[PDB]
Amino acid sequence: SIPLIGERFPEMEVTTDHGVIKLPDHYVSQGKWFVLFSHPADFTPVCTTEFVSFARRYEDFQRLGVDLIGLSVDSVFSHIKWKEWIERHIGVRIPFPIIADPQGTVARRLGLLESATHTVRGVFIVDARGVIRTMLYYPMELGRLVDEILRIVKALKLGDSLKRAVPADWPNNEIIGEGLIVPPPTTEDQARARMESGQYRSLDWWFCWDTPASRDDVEEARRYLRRAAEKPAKLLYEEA
Amino acid sequence: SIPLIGERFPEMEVTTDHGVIKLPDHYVSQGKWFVLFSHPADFTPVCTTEFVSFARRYEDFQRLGVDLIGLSVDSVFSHIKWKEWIERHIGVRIPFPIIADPQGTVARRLGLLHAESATHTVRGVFIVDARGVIRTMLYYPMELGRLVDEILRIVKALKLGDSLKRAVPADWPNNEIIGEGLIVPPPTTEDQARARMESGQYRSLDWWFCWDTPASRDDVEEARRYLRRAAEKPAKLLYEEA
Amino acid sequence: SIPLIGERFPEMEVTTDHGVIKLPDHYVSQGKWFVLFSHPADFTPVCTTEFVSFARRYEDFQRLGVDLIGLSVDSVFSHIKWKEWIERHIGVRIPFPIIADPQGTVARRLGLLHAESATHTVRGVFIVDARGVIRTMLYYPMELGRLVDEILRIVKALKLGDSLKRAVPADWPNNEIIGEGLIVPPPTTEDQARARMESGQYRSLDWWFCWDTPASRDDVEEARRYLRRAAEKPAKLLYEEA
Amino acid sequence: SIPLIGERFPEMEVTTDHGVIKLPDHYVSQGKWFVLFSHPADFTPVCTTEFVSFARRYEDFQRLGVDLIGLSVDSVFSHIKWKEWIERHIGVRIPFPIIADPQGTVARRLGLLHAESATHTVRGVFIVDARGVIRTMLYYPMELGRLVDEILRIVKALKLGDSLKRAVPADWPNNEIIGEGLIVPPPTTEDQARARMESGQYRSLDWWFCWDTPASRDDVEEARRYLRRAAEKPAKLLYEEA
Amino acid sequence: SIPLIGERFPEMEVTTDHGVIKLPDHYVSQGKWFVLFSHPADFTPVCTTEFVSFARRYEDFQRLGVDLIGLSVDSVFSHIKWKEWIERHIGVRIPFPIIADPQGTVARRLGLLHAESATHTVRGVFIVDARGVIRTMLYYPMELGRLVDEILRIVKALKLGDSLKRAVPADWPNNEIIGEGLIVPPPTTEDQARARMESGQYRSLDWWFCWDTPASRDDVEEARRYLRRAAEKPAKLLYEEA
Amino acid sequence: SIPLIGERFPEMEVTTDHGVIKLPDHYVSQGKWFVLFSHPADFTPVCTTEFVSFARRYEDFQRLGVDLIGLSVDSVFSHIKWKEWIERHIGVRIPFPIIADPQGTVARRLGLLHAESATHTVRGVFIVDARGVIRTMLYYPMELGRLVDEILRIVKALKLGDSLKRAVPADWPNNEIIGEGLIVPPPTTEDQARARMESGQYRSLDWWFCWDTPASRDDVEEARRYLRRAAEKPAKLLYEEA
Amino acid sequence: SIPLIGERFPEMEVTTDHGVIKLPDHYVSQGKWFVLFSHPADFTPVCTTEFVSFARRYEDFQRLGVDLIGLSVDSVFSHIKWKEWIERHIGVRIPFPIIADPQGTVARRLGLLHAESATHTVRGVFIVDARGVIRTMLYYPMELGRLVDEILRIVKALKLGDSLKRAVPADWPNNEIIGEGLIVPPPTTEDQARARMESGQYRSLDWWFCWDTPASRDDVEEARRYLRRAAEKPAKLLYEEA
Amino acid sequence: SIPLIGERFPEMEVTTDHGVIKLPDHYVSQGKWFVLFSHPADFTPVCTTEFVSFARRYEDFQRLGVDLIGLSVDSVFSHIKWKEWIERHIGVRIPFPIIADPQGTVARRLGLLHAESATHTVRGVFIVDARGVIRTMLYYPMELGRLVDEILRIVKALKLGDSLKRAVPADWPNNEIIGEGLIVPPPTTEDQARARMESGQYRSLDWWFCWDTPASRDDVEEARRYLRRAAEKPAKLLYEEA
Repeated sequence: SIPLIGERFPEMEVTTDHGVIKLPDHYVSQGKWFVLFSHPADFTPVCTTEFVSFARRYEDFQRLGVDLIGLSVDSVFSHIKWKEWIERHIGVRIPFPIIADPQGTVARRLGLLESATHTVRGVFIVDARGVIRTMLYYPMELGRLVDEILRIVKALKLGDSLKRAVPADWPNNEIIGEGLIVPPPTTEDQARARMESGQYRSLDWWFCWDTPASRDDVEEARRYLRRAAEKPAKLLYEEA
Repeated sequence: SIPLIGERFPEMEVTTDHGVIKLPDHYVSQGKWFVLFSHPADFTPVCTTEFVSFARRYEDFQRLGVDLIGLSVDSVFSHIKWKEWIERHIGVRIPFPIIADPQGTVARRLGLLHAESATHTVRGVFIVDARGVIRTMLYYPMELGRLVDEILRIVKALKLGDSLKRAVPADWPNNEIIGEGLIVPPPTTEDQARARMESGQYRSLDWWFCWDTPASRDDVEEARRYLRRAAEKPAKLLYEEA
Repeated sequence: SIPLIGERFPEMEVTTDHGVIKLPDHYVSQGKWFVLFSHPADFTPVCTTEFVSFARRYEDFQRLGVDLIGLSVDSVFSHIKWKEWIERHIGVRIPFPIIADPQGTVARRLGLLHAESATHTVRGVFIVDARGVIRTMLYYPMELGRLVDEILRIVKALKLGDSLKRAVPADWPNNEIIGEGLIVPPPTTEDQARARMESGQYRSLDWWFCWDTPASRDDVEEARRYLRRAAEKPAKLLYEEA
Repeated sequence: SIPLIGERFPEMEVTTDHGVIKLPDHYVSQGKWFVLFSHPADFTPVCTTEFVSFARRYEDFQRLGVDLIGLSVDSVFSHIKWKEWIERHIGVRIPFPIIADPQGTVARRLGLLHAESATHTVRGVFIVDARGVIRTMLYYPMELGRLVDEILRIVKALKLGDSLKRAVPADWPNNEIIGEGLIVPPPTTEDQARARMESGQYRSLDWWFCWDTPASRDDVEEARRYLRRAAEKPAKLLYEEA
Repeated sequence: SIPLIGERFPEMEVTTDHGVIKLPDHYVSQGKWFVLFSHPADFTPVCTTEFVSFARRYEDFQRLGVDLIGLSVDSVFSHIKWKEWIERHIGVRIPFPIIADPQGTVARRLGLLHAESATHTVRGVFIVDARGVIRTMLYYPMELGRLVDEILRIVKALKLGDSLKRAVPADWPNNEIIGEGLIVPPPTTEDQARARMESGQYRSLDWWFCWDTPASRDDVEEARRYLRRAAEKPAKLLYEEA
Repeated sequence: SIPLIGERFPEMEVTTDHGVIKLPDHYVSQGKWFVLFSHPADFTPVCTTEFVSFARRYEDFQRLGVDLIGLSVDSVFSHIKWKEWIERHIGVRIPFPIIADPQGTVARRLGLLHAESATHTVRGVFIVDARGVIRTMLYYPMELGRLVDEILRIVKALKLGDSLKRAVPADWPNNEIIGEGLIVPPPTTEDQARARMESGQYRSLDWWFCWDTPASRDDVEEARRYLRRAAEKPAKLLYEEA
Repeated sequence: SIPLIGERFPEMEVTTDHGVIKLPDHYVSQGKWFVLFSHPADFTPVCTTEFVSFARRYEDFQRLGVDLIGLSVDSVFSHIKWKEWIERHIGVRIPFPIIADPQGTVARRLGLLHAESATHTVRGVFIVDARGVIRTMLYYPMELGRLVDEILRIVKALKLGDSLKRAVPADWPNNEIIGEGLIVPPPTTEDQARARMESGQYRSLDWWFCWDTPASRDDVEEARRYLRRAAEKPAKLLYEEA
Repeated sequence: SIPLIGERFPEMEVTTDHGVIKLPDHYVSQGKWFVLFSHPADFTPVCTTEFVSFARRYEDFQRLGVDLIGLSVDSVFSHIKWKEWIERHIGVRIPFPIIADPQGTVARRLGLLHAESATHTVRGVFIVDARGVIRTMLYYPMELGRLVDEILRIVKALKLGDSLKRAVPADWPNNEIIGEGLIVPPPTTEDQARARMESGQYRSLDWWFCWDTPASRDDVEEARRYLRRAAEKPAKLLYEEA
């Protein structure tokens, strides 16, 4: 039992290590998207690599109007100690808030409870209207690929604005490359018409598409994926 | 009301365009993992890109010991025509079964009827392991096609963590901190934390953050192959090939 | 559990391959009867034969002021492909709408999920008059196509019964007792009965069995034409012509 | 709330003017099919036309292995008096049992209490096979006599499909596409589809639409004889001969 | 579970062979009493004998201002055919209405679905005054015809009790203690009892047993006429002169 | 919520002025029928006239194999005083038991608290056979004494009907159609109805109306005598001597 | 479940052998207390001795401003015969009302159906003040007559208690510690206990045990006259002189 | 909600100032009766007067085989301090046990929480026989001390009635009608009543009012001494000599 895609993020006050805030209102009222990602506990290695991975892509997220907020079943005092430790031993400052959810009240509300005591790694991509657009549930033992969350919100924003659907593997789809899909006709009249305009490349009346995204939108999406695939030049346990 | 990560795949008989099968027994019996991915409807363009994308990675999945299985609310007859259409117009044959779920009985049972459908299933993905246990769930929206290379990464990483008895860091195999590193599961008692620090037998940043590099050079280069492909601009689009 | 004869057609929005319509309002509005027929699935042979048969008889229904609407548990996109297929391989355009009912929400509301079904909807037929009231319901098995001419006979006889104030005998217009004669609703009181008999204004076998012949020759021969067609061996099959 | 197609006929004892019998057992145990037809009341003109029409086709049903049973909400005494009257004034003996259902316990168990109805039984027909299974249900209104030859066509065609393992096109034996051809149940797997098309043992318009012509000239002709009878003006009206 | 003596007759619309009427309103509105008798079924011998007996005493009822109304679980068409048979074969016209209660809605409302038959109403009588109040109820078994003269006596005696403020002793007007005398209602207080005995105005056996003879010689002899008729061997039986 | 005709008399222990007894067991065990009659209260005039009228007929009841038992909502000490009053002032010994029902437990079980009641028992009568089965119920108003000769006619006819296998016409032994004839219970199937007529073994008016005269002269005369005793003014009133 | 010391006597209408009255209203209206005593049945020996004992003390109760009302589960007609019997055979007029509680409505309302009954009301006494509040309840067994002189002592002492604001010692006016003294209600706070003691206005044994003698000599001698009378053998027994 | 006369005393373990005991078992086992009296609270004046009054009649209770047991909603430590107080200040040792009922558990169980308290127990008395059956209950208000001699008289009179199979008249042994006579329980059948009267075995006023004088002269004078003591002005107050 969870919230559903297309539903509005459930209304709640939450305590973070930045203060008390109202969700989704806090982000909606700033016209901001948010990514809520949860963690089973403070001072755990997979969750720390993820915090560091998100911090790294903080600017990338912000440039798309996306705020980040964590969730862990540990108090605010542990959250601040954990963060301090990250900055001192890894050298990276973790700039976004983390919800303190001892009791797992928030976790329960979101159905994030293998768990019993510690909260699955759930991720909710919520748009500027408060609406849940995506949910990823990775297991406790597996860290997220954070560059895929960036690709999602980028593709999603471009779909919402260009009035287009986004092909598998976009912007590198095998069939239509960086093309974007015109939502299929839903009546025979609409189908005939669309087939008679010849205004789109097409494979059938229900598969038409064009290339409306800017060159920079495509290269930015491709840049997320490129970074996901690169062998890191020098690791951060060395920097330490 | 969805099934839960770490629960057994709900026991059920399903009708596919390859016949009637029992989930998850049918894959467990073979000691196979399976990826179940749903689709709102046959003859829809995003969902057709995804089939094509899945069929391309079909051998990659086979190599890992993973089977593929679809789910659509359409009938088995639509599934077959849709697949015939893809093979004829795209030039790609779809090798894996599609559950025919008219009425949405299977979709319901899996909580795949979300708040933008009421009628067509969300893009749900269930990665179920050889023991028939759900290990990952992905819910993409209707308008957004999956990145199938990430599905492969997950199965690959989860099979490694499982075999090597490790946890897998963000962005593996390209984690900013420990690169190809895999993580030793943290001590949960005070003695165990002390023993672990005195053993000097792992690299480490703290007693709770220890790791080695126990993954074969081929295990790793294969994980990066997935991601590199995902990053590559296709040379030749299949639309032109038609 | 079902709609009932004499009941108003339940109010509902439905999505068809021609768009979203309101039942029964859309037809009541226009002063039209409608015949709603349900089909287990797209790209099935019996149900394709029936589509063709209703398309052939499309003008007959227009003359009667009857619109036709189909229902199948399959997405709108399948409905459209299925119609392209019939037009392309049989050479008959299907001009009427088909409700897309993935989930079987409409099918369920109408009680069209029966015990040989579970997945796909019974072959159900609702004959609904211009007032939105159900007048006849037919439930044929999934393996047996309908006799479309009988649906025509029913509407025509019922409209004749409504307007002439008459009940229609078995097998009309070929009843073995009274041929094309129409029945006067029987008296429900003893004084009514006694008056009917003394009036001698009707042919009669008893006070409860009185009839006359008020249908025009045209009405009679139009109704017989439907059964005559149904009886005729076709003079050229569409299979060959294909 | 009704019995459903594919559902077993509800187990019940009924009283008729032939005696008390158990349904569907009484007929199952003889290897008989049966048609149960319900009537609003005794001594009503539409229902008398229907009884005479069934009685007239009595031997046709018997040759098909099909028994007839009526159901009216009136006592067994009224039934016999009613039958006696039909035999005296119309000259036709009604050879089959009629259920006496005062109280409407049976009507109610069967859902034959509709919304024009109140107290008198909808005009419902159940065609039940020799396994005791409901195969077809027809609901005509109070004011419209049934077409009894369509009932014979139905059981004839269902018996044919059952024994030949075939589906039956619309308007059989005069279907516009395939005439008197019967349909091969479509393939439900990709492998069956491909194999069906490789075999080349059937006429087909597609892998899901294959048929042949396995019905005997006699069976086809018998079916056409039912429809020709329904279509032709009778020579001699039983009222003239009163 | 039944309505009760002292209670108002249950409000209800009913259909009879003379029309639709509201009970007890149709009768109260005329300032008339009514006797409602019920009958298991039409075309039954005991029940026919009863109808004939009531028809014979019809004017005796009208002299008392009492209308008769029957009830049988059988349709209006059967009732009329049943009446028709009686007039034809026995020579007696049944002038009063009969409720057609197919389904037994009225029967259940009145508790007339007793144990000998869950299908045909017990043989019950409700005697109902001009205020719509139930004054008497009789339940005979289905095998035993009523004594209609005793119903006349009850109405007559009860109209007298009411109009004279008197109670009626056993066997009136032939009581073995006081003959045709009528009983003064007993005092309910010690002061009334004392006053009654000091007044010396009645014949008395005790303060609680007082009586006088206030009924006209006509009232008394009318009541005794009923008992005498019941006691008389009939002159000429109706079967003979059929 | 009354007991019902055809039902077993509800099991119960009761206290009478003759002792405690189990109903209907006390009478079933003796092979006896019984008449249970209820009374609103002790020391009341109508109920005193009934007790006397029943006492007069005690021997008529014993000869039929029938016991009498009263019921009143008053203690056993009232019953005995009341009886002693009747015997001292009227000169009639009341031989039968009266149930003492203070609290009205028995009265509620039998549903005898009717609308005029609340506190005093409706005046009801149950005629119960030697199987414990309720065969008749009369409900007379508080103000109207019963006619005891009619209760003796009912059991006499019920017994003859039970043993001869016959139904009893209205007003028996003086029915206007058939006099002292008894009715052969009607056929319930066409075959029975045909055989009955074929046989020609009975007087008849129709297949559903056959009768004969198998009751003895004595049975007939005993029953006519009850009716005669009801009809005649008694020579000598008891208040005279009393 | 019963009424309670300190609760209002339950609101109710009751039928007595003097007429219908409202309790406690009827006595409350007059500024009177009343004693209600119940009796299991009329024409019972203990309960007669009681009536007689209360009758003898009727003037004593009147002087106190107290009415008496009896209660018996027997009809009003029995009450009156019983009372007549007492006046006639014993020579004493029972001047006060008796409630006729047939069915025991009043008895259930008051909880007087105890275990040794189901049928007959316990021997219970309610003493109710002029405000309608129950002050005392006594429940004697059916086999033990009350001591009516103790009931007078209770109300006389309760009247002194209420008007003098005093509590009444055991066995008053003959208490072993303080004789005819009356008890000052004890202090409930420490300040109150010190105050009472330092003011030295009462005889005392402790701060919680103070008393005085505020009752007049006539009040005292009156209360003691009830008890003397209870103790003395009557100079004349009523049975001898009967 | 109290226990009821006739019902066995509710089984229970209680703590008293003499130890823990099971009720009624502890006294039943000894063949003793017990009187259980309740007190709202320790160190209250009316309740102290009563304790003393009981302590005074202690051997009178022993002579009858009756034990005494008090009950108060106060700890066992208060009970004992209260007893010491009475012994020290009044000179009277209280020999019987008092139940300590802090919380009111026993009191609730026995319905001893009435509507003038909710905190402190009503002043209730239960007289319980050697078989553990409740024979008498008395409820005085709190402001009114009991009359302990009336309690001795009840138990003495009850034990005599029991042993002699007699009922005891009002005011016994000083009944106005029959003096010290005891009542023969009344006959409950007509046979008993007639036999009783035929025997001339008793003095009688009627068949239901018979008596004799079976009590020994010592039983009679012992009972009357109880009452004489209650009527005697005390020759020396306990407070003076305190």
